[PDB]
Amino acid sequence: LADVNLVVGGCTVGALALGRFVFLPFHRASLAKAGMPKQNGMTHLQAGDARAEEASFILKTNDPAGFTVVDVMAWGALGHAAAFYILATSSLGLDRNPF
Amino acid sequence: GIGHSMREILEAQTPPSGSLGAGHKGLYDTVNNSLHFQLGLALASVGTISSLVAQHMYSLPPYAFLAQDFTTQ
Amino acid sequence: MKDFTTYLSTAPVLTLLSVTVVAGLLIEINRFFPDALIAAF
Amino acid sequence: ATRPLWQPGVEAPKHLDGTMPGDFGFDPLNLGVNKEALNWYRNAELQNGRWAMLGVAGIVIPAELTRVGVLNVPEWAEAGKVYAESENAIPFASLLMVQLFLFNFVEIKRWEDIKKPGSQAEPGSFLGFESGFKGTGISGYPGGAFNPFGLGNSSKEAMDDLKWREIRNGRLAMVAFLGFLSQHAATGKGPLDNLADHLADPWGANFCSNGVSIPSALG
Amino acid sequence: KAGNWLPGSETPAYLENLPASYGFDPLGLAAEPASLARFRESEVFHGRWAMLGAAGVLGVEVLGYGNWYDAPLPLVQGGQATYFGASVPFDLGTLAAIEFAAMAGAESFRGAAEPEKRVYPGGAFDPMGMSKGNSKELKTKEIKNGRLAMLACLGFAAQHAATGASPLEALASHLANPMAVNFATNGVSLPL
Amino acid sequence: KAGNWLPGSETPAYLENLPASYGFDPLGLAAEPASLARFRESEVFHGRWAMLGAAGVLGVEVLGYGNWYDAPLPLVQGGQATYFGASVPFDLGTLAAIEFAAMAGAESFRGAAEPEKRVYPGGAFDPMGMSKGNSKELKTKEIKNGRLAMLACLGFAAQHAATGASPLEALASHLANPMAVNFATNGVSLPL
Amino acid sequence: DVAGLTPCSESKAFAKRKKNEVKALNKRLKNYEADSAPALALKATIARTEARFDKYAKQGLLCGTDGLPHLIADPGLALRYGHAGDVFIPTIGFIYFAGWLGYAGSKYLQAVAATAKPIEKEIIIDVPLAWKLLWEGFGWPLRAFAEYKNGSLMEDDAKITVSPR
Ligand SMILES: CC1=C[C@H](O)CC(C)(C)[C@H]1/C=C/C(C)=C/C=C/C(C)=C/C=C/C=C(C)/C=C/C=C(C)/C=C/C1=C(C)C[C@H](O)CC1(C)C
Ligand SMILES: CC1=C[C@H](O)CC(C)(C)[C@H]1/C=C/C(C)=C/C=C/C(C)=C/C=C/C=C(C)/C=C/C=C(C)/C=C/C1=C(C)C[C@H](O)CC1(C)C
Ligand SMILES: CC1=C[C@H](O)CC(C)(C)[C@H]1/C=C/C(C)=C/C=C/C(C)=C/C=C/C=C(C)/C=C/C=C(C)/C=C/C1=C(C)C[C@H](O)CC1(C)C
Ligand SMILES: CC1=C(/C=C/C(C)=C/C=C/C(C)=C/C=C/C=C(C)/C=C/C=C(C)/C=C/C2=C(C)CCCC2(C)C)C(C)(C)CCC1
Ligand SMILES: CC(=O)/C=C/C=C(C)/C=C/[C@H]1[C@H](C)CCCC1(C)C
Repeated sequence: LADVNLVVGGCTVGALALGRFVFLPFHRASLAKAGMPKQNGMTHLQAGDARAEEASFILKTNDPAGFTVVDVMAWGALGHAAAFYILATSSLGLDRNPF
Repeated sequence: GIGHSMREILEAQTPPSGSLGAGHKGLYDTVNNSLHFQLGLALASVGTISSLVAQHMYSLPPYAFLAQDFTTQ
Repeated sequence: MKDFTTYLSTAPVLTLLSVTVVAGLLIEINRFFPDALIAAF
Repeated sequence: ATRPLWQPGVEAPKHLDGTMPGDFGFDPLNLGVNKEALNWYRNAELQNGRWAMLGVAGIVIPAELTRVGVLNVPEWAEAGKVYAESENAIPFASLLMVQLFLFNFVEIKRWEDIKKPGSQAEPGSFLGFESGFKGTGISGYPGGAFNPFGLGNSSKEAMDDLKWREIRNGRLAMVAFLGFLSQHAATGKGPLDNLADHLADPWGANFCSNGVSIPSALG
Repeated sequence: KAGNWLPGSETPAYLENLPASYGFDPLGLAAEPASLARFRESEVFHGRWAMLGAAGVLGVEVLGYGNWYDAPLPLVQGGQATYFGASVPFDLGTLAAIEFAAMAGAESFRGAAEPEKRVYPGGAFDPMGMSKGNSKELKTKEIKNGRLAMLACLGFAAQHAATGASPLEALASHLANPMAVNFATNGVSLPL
Repeated sequence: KAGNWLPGSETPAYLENLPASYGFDPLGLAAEPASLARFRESEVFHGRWAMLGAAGVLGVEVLGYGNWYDAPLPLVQGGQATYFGASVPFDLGTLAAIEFAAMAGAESFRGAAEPEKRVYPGGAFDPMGMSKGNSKELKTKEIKNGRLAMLACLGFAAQHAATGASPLEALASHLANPMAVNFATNGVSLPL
Repeated sequence: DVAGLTPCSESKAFAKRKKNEVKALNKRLKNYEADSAPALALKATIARTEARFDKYAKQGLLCGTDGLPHLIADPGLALRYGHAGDVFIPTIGFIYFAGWLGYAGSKYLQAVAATAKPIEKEIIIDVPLAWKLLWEGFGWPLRAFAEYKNGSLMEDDAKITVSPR
C-alpha cells in the first residue's frame, strides 16, 4: 500500500528535522542536567575506567547547532522505527477496531 | 554523548511534600557499591521468574506432546 | 469472705468461668437454633 | 443539680450536669464523656427527634383520619409502593436522587453550622440572605428564617421550657417510630389496628403472642 | 479572593491573591509553591483546551454536521474526513504526522520560555491589547470559563459512555422528562 | 411610614422612611443594610415584571387571542407561534436564543450600574420626565401596584393549577355562582 | 445463579443427598424397637436432618454441582442477588462483637493502668469494673470513632520506644 521509499524517507527526514530544530533545546537541557554517569561521586572515567572515556568524534562538530553524528543516528533510528511501524500496520488487512 | 544517567533519574524521583522523604537520593551508590544488594535483587527477580515459568508451562505448554506427558509436567 | 471473692477473681478462675459461660451459651444457642449456616433474619 | 434523674438514688455522671434540655443523667454506656462527642450527639438527637416527630405525625394523623372516614390514605408500609404503581409516578431512583441532592446542600450547610455556629452568616455568602443564617449560639437552634413566629423569644427561661418540651416530644416520637417498625414487622397491621386489637384482649393480644418477638424454637 | 466554595470554612493562605480563587484545595495539593505554579499554568492551559473542545463539540452538532464521537469514524473505516461538508484528502497516518509535528513545534516553543510567558504571553497573542487594562478580572473570567468547559467536556464523555447519545440529544431528552430522564434513570450510573 | 401592617405591633426602625413601607419584616430579612438595598431593588424589579405579566395575561385573554397557559402550546407538538392573530416564523431554539441574548445584554447593562441606578434610573428611562417633583408618592404607588400584580400572577398560576381554567373563565364561573364556585369547592385548596 | 451455581431448591444433587442421609438413618433405625431410647434418638436425628435440608432449600442458598451449599463473599453481588446473609451480615455481626470485646479489654487495661499496682489488677481482675466496662463496650463503634476524631485513641510515635535501628 504505502511506498516504502517515500514513507521511510519522509519519516527519517521528519525525525531529523524535529531533533535538529524542535527537540534540540530540550534535549540539550536534559543532557546538561543529567551529565555523564557518575559512581561514588565521580564519572566512570575518573574512577579508573579507561573504556568509559567519551569519544572524541562527538566532542565537537562543524554543525552550528552542535548536532553530532550520534544525534543523526538516534533520530534516524526513531524515524525508521516509525516508518516501518506505519508500513507494517498498513500492510495488514484485518479489522483491529473495537467497534 | 546521549543516554540517561541512573544517578540523576534516582535523585529526581523525589515526590514533593516529603511523603517519601529524600526519595531515592544516594540509592545509585547504595546499589552499585554493595554486591549483596545486587545479588538480593537478582535473586528476587530470578525466583519470581522461576515461579512464572512454572505457572506458564503447565497452562500454556510450549513443547510438542508435553501436555500428554503427565509425569514430565 | 473477702479473700474467697478475691481468689475467685483471679485470672485462671475468671478465665475458666468465662470460657464455661460462653461455651454454655453457644451450646444452648445451637441446641435451640441448630444448623445456622447463614444469618437468615 | 438536684433536678429529677432517670434512676432515683443514682448520681448523675459529671460529664452531663444539668444544662442541656432533657438532661436526666441517663448515660449508662458513658457515650457522651467527650465534650465534642457530646455536642455531636446532642445535635444528632435533635435531628433524629425532629425527623421522627414529622414521620410519626405523618403516619398517625393520616391513619386516624382514615379510620374515621375522611381522607383515605394507605398504610405507611404500603404508601411507598402505592405511589409507585401510579400513572405519572416518578421513578424511584430519580426521586431518591433528587431528594438526596437537595438534602446534600441543606445538610452540608447545617454541618458547617455545627462546626462553627456563625459560619453561614458570612457576609456575601448568599444573595443577602446570609444575615438570617446566624444561629443563637448553640448548634441546632437557628432563629432568623426559622422560628418565624418568634416563640420563646420573650425570655431565656421561656426558651428553655420549650426546648425541654421539644426534646421530650422528640424522644417519645423516636420510641414510637421504633415501635411502629417492630409492630409492622411482627404483625402485618397498622398502629391503630394493633392498638384496637390489644384493648380487645390485652392478655391474649400482645408481643408475647405475635409469634415473632418470642422465638418458637424456645417454646 | 471573591468566593469561598464553602461559606463556613477556612481556606489555605497560598490561594488568597490568585485570580479566580475560591480557596478550594481540600487535599492540599498546591501546598508547595513549585507545585502551585505548575498547577496554575496547567489549569489555565487545560481550561483553554477544554474551551476550544467544548466549542467545537457544540458547533459540529448545532450546525448539523454530526456529533464529536462519530467524527473520526469515516476516517478509520476506510474513507476521508469531512469538514463543513468538503472531503479532506488526508488519512490517519498523514493527519497524525502533521498534527504531531505542528504540536511538537508549538509546544516546544511554548515550554521553552519563561514561567510567566508559558501561560500569559501577551507579546503577540494579544493583538487587541485587552491585557493592558484590568487583567485580573479578565484572567478570572478566563479561568472560570475554562473550568466550566472542562466540566462540560468530562460531562460529554461520561454521558456518551453511559447512554450513547450526544450532547444536544441528551439535553433534549432530559428536558422532555426531567423527573424520569437523567443519570439516575440509566442503568449505568446507579448500581440498581 | 403610612401603615402599620399589624395595628398594634412595633415595626422595625430601618423601614420607617422607605416608600410603601408598612413595617412588614417579621423574619428580619432586611436587618443588614446591604440585604435591605438588594431586597428593595429586587422588590421593585419584581413588581414591574409582575405588572407587565399581569397586563399581558389579561390582554391576551380579553382580546380573544388565547390564554396564557396555552400560549406556548402550539409551538410544541409542531410549531408556529401566533401573535395578534398573525404568525411568527420562529422556532423554540431561535426564540430562546434571541430572548437569551436580548435579556442578557439588557440585564448585564442594568446590573453593572450604580446601586441606585439599578432600580431608579432616571434620564433616558423617563421620556416624559415626570420623576422630578416629589417622587416618593409615585414610588409608593409603583411598589403597591407591583405587589398587587405579584399577587395576581401567583393567583393565576395557583388557580390554573387547581381548577384548570384561565382567569376570565374562572372569574365568570365565580360570578355566576359565588356561593358554590370558589376555592373551597375544588378538592385541592380546602381539603377538610 | 451467580457463578454458574444452581439454587439448592432445584438442585437434584441436594435432594439426592438428603434422601441418602435419611435412608442411612432409617436403615440404622430398622435394627431397633418402635418406642425404645435408640429408636427415639434416631427418629429425632431424622427429623433434624429433614428440617436442616428444608431450611437450607427455603433460605435460598446456592448449591454447586456437588449438591452442597456455597457462600457468596462479595458486596453488591450478594446484595443484588439476595445473599447478604452469607458473609456480609455475618461480617458486620462479627466485627461488632469482636470490637465490643476488644474495646472492653482496652478500657479495662487503661483504667487499671492508672492504679498504683496495675500488675495485680491484671492477674486479679476487678469484677465490678470489668462488668461495667463490658457493658460500656457495646457502644464501642461510637466511642472508637469519637476517640479517633478526638486524637486520644493513638499514641505519639515520639513517645513509643523503638529499636536502635
Ligand atoms: C440514650 C442512650 C445513651 C446510653 O448511654 C446508651 C443507650 C441506652 C444506647 C441510649 C439509648 C439510645 C436509644 C433509645 C436510641 C433510640 C433511637 C431511636 C429510636 C431513633 C429513631 C429515630 C426515628 C426516626 C428518625 C424516624 C423517622 C421516620 C420517618 C421520617 C417516617 C417516614 C415515613 C412516613 C412519614 C410515611 C411513609 O408512608 C413511610 C415513611 C417513609 C417511613
Ligand atoms: C486570545 C485573545 C487575545 C486577543 O487580543 C483578543 C481575542 C481574539 C478575543 C483573544 C481570543 C480569545 C478566544 C479564542 C476566546 C475563545 C473562547 C472560547 C471558545 C470559550 C468557550 C467556552 C465554552 C464553554 C464555557 C462551554 C461550556 C459548555 C457547557 C456549559 C455545556 C453544557 C452541556 C453539557 C455539559 C451536556 C448537555 O448534554 C448539553 C450542554 C447543556 C450543552
Ligand atoms: C416580604 C416578606 C418579608 C417577611 O419577613 C417574610 C415573607 C413573608 C417571606 C415576606 C413576603 C414574601 C412574599 C409575599 C413573596 C411573594 C412574592 C411573589 C408572589 C412574587 C411573584 C412574582 C410574580 C412574577 C414576577 C410574575 C411575572 C409574570 C410573568 C412574567 C408572566 C409572563 C407571561 C405572560 C405575560 C403571558 C404569557 O402568555 C405567559 C407568560 C410567559 C407566563
Ligand atoms: C551534512 C550537511 C547537511 C545534512 C545532511 C544529512 C541530513 C544527512 C543525513 C543522513 C541520514 C538519513 C541519517 C539517518 C540515519 C540513521 C539511520 C538511517 C538509522 C537506522 C536504523 C534502524 C535503527 C532500524 C532498525 C530496524 C530494523 C533494523 C528492522 C525493522 C525494525 C527497525 C526499524 C527497528 C546539510 C545539507 C543539511 C547542511 C550541510 C551539509
Ligand atoms: C446563569 C449564569 O451562568 C450566570 C449568571 C450571572 C449573573 C446573574 C451575574 C449577575 C450580576 C451580578 C449579581 C454581579 C455583577 C455582574 C452582574 C451581571 C450584574
